[PDB]
Amino acid sequence: ELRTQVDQLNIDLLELISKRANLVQEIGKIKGRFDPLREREMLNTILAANEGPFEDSTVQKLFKEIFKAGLELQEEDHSKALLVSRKNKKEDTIVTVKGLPIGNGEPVFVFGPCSVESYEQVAAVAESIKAKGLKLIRGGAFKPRTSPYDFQGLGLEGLKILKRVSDEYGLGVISEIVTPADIEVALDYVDVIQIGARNMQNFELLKAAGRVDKPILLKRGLSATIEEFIGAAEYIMSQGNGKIILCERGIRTYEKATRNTLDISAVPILKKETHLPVMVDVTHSTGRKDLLLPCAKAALAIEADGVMAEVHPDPAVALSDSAQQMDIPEFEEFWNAILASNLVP
Amino acid sequence: ELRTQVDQLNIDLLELISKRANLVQEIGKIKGRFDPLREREMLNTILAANEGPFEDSTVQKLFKEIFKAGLELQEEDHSKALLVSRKNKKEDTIVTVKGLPIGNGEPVFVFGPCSVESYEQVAAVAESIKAKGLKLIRGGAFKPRTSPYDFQGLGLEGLKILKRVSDEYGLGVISEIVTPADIEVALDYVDVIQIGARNMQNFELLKAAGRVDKPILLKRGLSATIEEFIGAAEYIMSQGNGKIILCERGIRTYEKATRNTLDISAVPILKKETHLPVMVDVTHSTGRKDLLLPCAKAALAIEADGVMAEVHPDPAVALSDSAQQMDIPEFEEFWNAILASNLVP
Amino acid sequence: LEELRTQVDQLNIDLLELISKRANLVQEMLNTILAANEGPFEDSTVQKLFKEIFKAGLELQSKALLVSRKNKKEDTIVTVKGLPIGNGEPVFVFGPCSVESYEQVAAVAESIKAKGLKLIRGGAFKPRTSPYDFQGLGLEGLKILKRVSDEYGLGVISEIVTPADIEVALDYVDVIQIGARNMQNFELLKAAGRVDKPILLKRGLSATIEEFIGAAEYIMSQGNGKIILCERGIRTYEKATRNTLDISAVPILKKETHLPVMVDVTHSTGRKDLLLPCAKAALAIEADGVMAEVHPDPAVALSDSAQQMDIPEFEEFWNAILASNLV
Amino acid sequence: LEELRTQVDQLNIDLLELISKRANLVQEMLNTILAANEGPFEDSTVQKLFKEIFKAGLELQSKALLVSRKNKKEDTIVTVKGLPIGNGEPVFVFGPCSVESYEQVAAVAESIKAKGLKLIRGGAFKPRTSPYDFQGLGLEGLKILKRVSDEYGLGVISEIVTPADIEVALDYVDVIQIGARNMQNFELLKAAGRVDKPILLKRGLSATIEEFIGAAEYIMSQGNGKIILCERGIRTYEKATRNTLDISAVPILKKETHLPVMVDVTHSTGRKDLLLPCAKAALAIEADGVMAEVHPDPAVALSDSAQQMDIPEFEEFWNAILASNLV
Ligand SMILES: [Mn+2]
Ligand SMILES: [Mn+2]
Ligand SMILES: [Mn+2]
Ligand SMILES: [Mn+2]
Repeated sequence: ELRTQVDQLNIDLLELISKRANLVQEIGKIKGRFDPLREREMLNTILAANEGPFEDSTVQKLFKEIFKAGLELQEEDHSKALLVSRKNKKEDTIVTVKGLPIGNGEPVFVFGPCSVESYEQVAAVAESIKAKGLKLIRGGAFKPRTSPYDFQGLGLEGLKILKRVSDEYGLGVISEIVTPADIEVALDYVDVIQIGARNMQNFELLKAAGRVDKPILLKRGLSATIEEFIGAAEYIMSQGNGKIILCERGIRTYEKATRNTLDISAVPILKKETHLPVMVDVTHSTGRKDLLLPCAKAALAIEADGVMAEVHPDPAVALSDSAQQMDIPEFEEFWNAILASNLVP
Repeated sequence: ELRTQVDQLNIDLLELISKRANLVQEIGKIKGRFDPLREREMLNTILAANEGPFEDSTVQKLFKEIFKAGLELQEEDHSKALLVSRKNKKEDTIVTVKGLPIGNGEPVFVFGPCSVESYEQVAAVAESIKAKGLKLIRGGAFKPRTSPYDFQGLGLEGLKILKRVSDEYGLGVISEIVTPADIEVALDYVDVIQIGARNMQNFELLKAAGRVDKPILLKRGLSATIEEFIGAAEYIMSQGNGKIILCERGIRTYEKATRNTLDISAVPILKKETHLPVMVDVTHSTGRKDLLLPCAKAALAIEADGVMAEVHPDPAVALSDSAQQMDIPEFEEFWNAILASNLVP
Repeated sequence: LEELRTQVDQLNIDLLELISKRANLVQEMLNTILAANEGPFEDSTVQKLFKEIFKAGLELQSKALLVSRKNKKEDTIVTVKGLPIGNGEPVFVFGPCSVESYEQVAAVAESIKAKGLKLIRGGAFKPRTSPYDFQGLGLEGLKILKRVSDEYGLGVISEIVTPADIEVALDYVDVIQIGARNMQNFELLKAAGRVDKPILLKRGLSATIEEFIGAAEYIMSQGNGKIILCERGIRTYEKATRNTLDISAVPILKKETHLPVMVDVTHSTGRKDLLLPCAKAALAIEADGVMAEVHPDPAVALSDSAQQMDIPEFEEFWNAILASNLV
Repeated sequence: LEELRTQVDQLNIDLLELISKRANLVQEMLNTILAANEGPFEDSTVQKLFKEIFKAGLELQSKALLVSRKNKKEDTIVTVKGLPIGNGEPVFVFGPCSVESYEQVAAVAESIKAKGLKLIRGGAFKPRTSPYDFQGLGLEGLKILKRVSDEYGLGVISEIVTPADIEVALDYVDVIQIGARNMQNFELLKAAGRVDKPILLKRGLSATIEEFIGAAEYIMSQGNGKIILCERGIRTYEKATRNTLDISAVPILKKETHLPVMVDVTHSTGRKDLLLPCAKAALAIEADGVMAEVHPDPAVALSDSAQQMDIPEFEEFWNAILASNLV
């Protein structure tokens, strides 16, 4: 009887909360952000006025939540509908690379050596890729290594090699860039800039990639949560570049039977939450040659936008992932199985 | 020149190591095991005779390895070729349940409620399963719960309900048994005894299941390694029962977007290492209704021997997994998608 | 600006008064609120704000777990062989991983008694990853432990692995241990909860704090409140150690529950070289006890051969504890 | 039995003599050995045994990492603002999570100086999960920190997030911090290795010990050996804490490397109620220092609002450290 009226005190709060929120954004316009001093000044006034029944600490918590809500109204704050989210843009993003519309429903395959070692080595792989009618190649010029004494990659010379081979065999180049200063130079040699797992939270590198007009392949961090992975993509897109391809490549767990644990569920999670295409790297996730094909099949069936695997003409002598890379005859058998699976329309 | 002869000291060691190994097994026959006292007595004699160049600690380590190797020669020790391994038996194990040869290459599907709540509730699910031409049903009479105050299951009465419904609708029953004393009673009510994730290393329960003639569905532990999972299956098979179906159901990781992380790579790993069929539980791994179908598709494409998912006539009122279980119309849509996928031959 | 700011400040006061008045009165409903939402916030934000407002109401306005301090504020003290575990003075539990023979266990017992210590741990039933590794002597092992207990005056802690063995164990042990792999063997927990005997409950390989507390509740809900919790490391990606000792579990559990908390330094780290440092950390963080393994001839042990301290190593370890002034 | 046993015993001696003689001589090859295998062991076992025999040979028969004790046995001491970090006396580093203003940082500095402490930590560049959360004041923040350092006489520790900023930072900080998320930002590590300035390297979110050591090696391989390692918790399934403080990392790193090792108790646990207990554990396990956050008004802080101690809380925390006798 009396608690029917407490129902209208709710309509009064909504009106009050909404009106206040509008005024605060007006103050933002008249001026031009975080202001802890103003927040404390507001809290002092509110708490001084508290006559109960709530204790000061409870009142402070409630108002903080109200203030926090206001931040999302800011033009530049997309916390409530991330630019990379379907909440922001419902339609799938198509990232076109060498005429291939990545994300359009037809899966793409990216093969290539772990590390660029020589012109002849990359050419041998490009020849086998072209022979299958494929159009992309991946190759590491800059290699993130656990130890500084392991092969770091050929650097710029590796990118030059990749460009030479690609220009001749008609392939698009995907290669990793490891520091902000190298992004500008990379534009003349690659078709897609890869940001590696270990750099997924190298924020200045993400921002740098967000300021150029070039597709970015962002690999999930070794132990990144889906939220963090989406957040990293937002760093790129918030600078202007929306041409982002996400890549699942396994996460770190207690399991020793595999190098990492392929998190296949990330594909449908990311395709639901974001509008960005999602690929799966079957080589670096499992770290096992005998699992490349089964994992590739799982990836395609779960509707990944693409699959990446490593191929090297003589894996025995490779400067990285010697036991994981497929040789040319193995690559032929792998591809014949993919062709026979009917998983690619 | 002189190190060509050190090559023949190798042939002498093999002969000596082999002859010794044979004598020790003869001692085992003449007698009838672990004997730390004899090991120390042997080590005292060996170390007393050490004139170098190795230090006593190094000599002790080498002989321990030699002694350790001898253990595998014991008849009852299968450490080097586990009974569940392909090294022991190359051919796939087929586990026949209600006329279905699980493991023969044709995937099977197991649907049913998380918990058995009443005759009518289970019957409603059995009716939808039978309508699709399916032949198995799963239902929890004993429910392992984090809190003792959550619904523990109906117990024996739940098994009686399952039997009644199954006998009428022609379905085979899969249900979890949680303690050794309950295995004997279960034989009259179930077609497959399930050992849950939390009991994967309840060894006395495994041994008890190994002493009866009834198919066992062994779920992988929350954080079990593949080695531990295979070891658990060996506890069952070492007692005589080789009718074991392995079930991947996700592993515990830092990720919060899912309840557990489905480890899809476990399927091809287990199918390579062992001769046992392997199923995937898509409900308990992801803990998310929107991921059941994608995960089921991945499971089938990676050649799992079966898929398990939960169905409840009114999930809102369910006593467990209320948000994860599919209702009857959802189950129809799920099944129609499976039928349309061509992933089941 | 001053103008708009003073209006915002007045609106702030209006909200306080409006919120508190409503609270006084209140002292399903979101459906009608959202219907009146006309911006600038989206429905989800509006809803999140009112839920915080309703939650506040439960400030000054019986389902506590039995093992929680909410249920019982005072510390639980479990007295074993005369030692009041949980009273503020840490206890030390040493002993071999596996019971292998009477002579072996007696050698460790002698060394324990020599230090004025009163407890011994020894495994008669050993859970093993592989069925082909030593499984324990079983009942014979319990009988050995009871003989040693009668002879050396030490209280025995030993693992029980199945519900039926709980009743059998009562005649042989002073504390029943439930191993990490059985932390969610719920029928075993209920069996342990039905007897009048202290239980040492080890955290599961990957058990959360909530799950560990829940497991203890299974035991106490059957009637047995003499429960000692044991942190023994958690499973992680790190390979330098067997498990990752989670030292933070001690103060967390001491705050949330009234149960004593011990730390097993051998099974957590799996490294002899880390036993002393981890024992010092456990004592400093106020654990109620430390457990470590000691064997007269570790090289030939049937379990944890590289992790167990021999008798001379045990003497050095103990002398270091006495010199640390951490007790 | 006696008969067969004495033969086995003689065969044992024959192996010792045969093995040692071969070793004396030795002082690809498995291919020929297996060819002669005729049982009872399978080839895999035979091969595993000879590999152990060949390995032994490398007993009494230059590629050590620069950061390893194998390279340099003596402890590295890093002196900052007159304090010799790593000399056996633990140091304490307090300060706010983010630099928000001069007045804010100065308030904490005053409290630090009042205790006779000499270091302060403050983030001018803040790595954040979301690009919409406060990113730090940047260069302005470094300038504030240097002003406070000149005024209160404290050495400044602050995070640098990109290679270009390493050189800029030299004029403002006494120690450059490399954050957990950048532990494998290899170009940043190399940049830090090319300057003459102490570096505080935080363990990555899920970095292994090996990886952490490797990261330190990137720095030292460029010439800079003034590296302080910082354990700050590792990512696990546990939700009761932000991260799992891995206390075992301290003695492991102190044994493997010659570099000092600190523990950040705020970022590991993410819980104000665990700061003191974890600091006591870190001191007892012999960490070279402890780091914790202090803010004059945590409720309004732009990062870690619930984790930072206010000034009165900092006083209680410090008084407890002084009363513990753990220093
Ligand atoms: Mn690679
Ligand atoms: Mn369920
Ligand atoms: Mn042990
Ligand atoms: Mn902080």
